[PDB]
Amino acid sequence: QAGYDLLGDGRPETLWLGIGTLLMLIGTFYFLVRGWGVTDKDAREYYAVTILVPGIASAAYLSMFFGIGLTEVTVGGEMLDIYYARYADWLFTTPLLLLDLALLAKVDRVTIGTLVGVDALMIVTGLIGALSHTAIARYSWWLFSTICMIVVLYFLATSLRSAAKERGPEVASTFNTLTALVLVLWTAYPILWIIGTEGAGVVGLGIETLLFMVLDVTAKVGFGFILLRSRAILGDTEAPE
Ligand SMILES: *C\C=C(C)/C=C/C=C(C)/C=C/C1=C(C)CCCC1(C)C
Ligand SMILES: CCCCCCCCCCCCCCCC
Ligand SMILES: CCCCCCCCCCCCCCCC
Ligand SMILES: CCCCCCCCCCCCCCCC
Ligand SMILES: CCCCCCCCCCCCCCCC
Ligand SMILES: CCCCCCCCCCCCCCCC
Ligand SMILES: CCCCCCCCC
Ligand SMILES: CCCCCCCCC
Ligand SMILES: CCCCCCCCC
Ligand SMILES: [Ca+2]
Ligand SMILES: [Cl-]
Ligand SMILES: [Cl-]
Ligand SMILES: [Cl-]
Ligand code: NA
Repeated sequence: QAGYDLLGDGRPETLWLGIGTLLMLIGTFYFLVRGWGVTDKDAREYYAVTILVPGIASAAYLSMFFGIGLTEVTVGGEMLDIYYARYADWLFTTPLLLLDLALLAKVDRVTIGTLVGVDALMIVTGLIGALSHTAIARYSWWLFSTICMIVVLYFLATSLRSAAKERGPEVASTFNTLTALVLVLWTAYPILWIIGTEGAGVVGLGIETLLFMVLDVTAKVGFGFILLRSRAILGDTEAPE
């Protein structure tokens, strides 16, 4: 794999995992310190949700860097590396990012349940695909997971967008800018997976780990930076509970 075997354990992708860990930690601490000076009850909710996004990713990246949760999946003559913490991270952080968007939109708890349930199914079926032992199974689960992603993104772009519009320009503009980021960046994930080690195998583990690290940092720290600097986070919220 393209990279550098930092820990001397035969894993050049640790260069990227290590850089990812550092960036996630810096982002977590930045949001934490910025949050300490926030008093508005709504803004504090966005900070709490958002700090946890690079925070949990920090833990996952540190895990992966040290090789905790790494195994091999047999696919014919090949043995493909799977990091469980990648999927566990996404399982927690994608619902948190969706909750940020749902708070902005001020949508009801059944809408939120639908959005996060389909998102959880997306991640679970991606994991099943990653653990599957035939190409046909891996591609099939990938397709199912991708359909789930399209459903999530469609809900964001329609139902939540229309709800956010009613909340006036500040909220609408922030919702729209973050949704623009999400529709593009999230779609990059299935593309990378299917061209990479889990799918067609064009892109190797090194380049793939690098690019997932860039996507992760952008979709977590980048997203959070954009959200938390906005006046929209001062607007009234209604948590699902
Ligand atoms: C770290 C934060 C984010 C935004 C992660 C997003 C992850 C996905 C959108 C993953 C999607 C997948 C699909 C649609 C198909 C199977 C392969 C994936 C699990 C990578
Ligand atoms: C104004 C001070 C900024 C401090 C932010 C620290 C976070 C560093 C992590 C890098 C995140 C890059 C996101 C990419 C955006 C497209
Ligand atoms: C209170 C109004 C919101 C109603 C939302 C529920 C709609 C049902 C959609 C179910 C989506 C599951 C599809 C699974 C992914 C292929
Ligand atoms: C010789 C291979 C054995 C038979 C396997 C065929 C499975 C094909 C199913 C494809 C599932 C697509 C998921 C998308 C949701 C409709
Ligand atoms: C209103 C449309 C909602 C559904 C959109 C789902 C797919 C998003 C399309 C964006 C494609 C980005 C490609 C980037 C290639 C690097
Ligand atoms: C001998 C070891 C060579 C190390 C070369 C590292 C290349 C540059 C590191 C930056 C990686 C991209 C960061 C993306 C930020 C989100
Ligand atoms: C032999 C040690 C290589 C360290 C790579 C660091 C690259 C800068 C981010
Ligand atoms: C309050 C800082 C972020 C906490 C992240 C939780 C996961 C770490 C194990
Ligand atoms: C919750 C953080 C996971 C990383 C553990 C580090 C163990 C080093 C051997
Ligand atoms: Ca307020
Ligand atoms: Cl405040
Ligand atoms: Cl207040
Ligand atoms: Cl590679
Ligand atoms: Na290493």
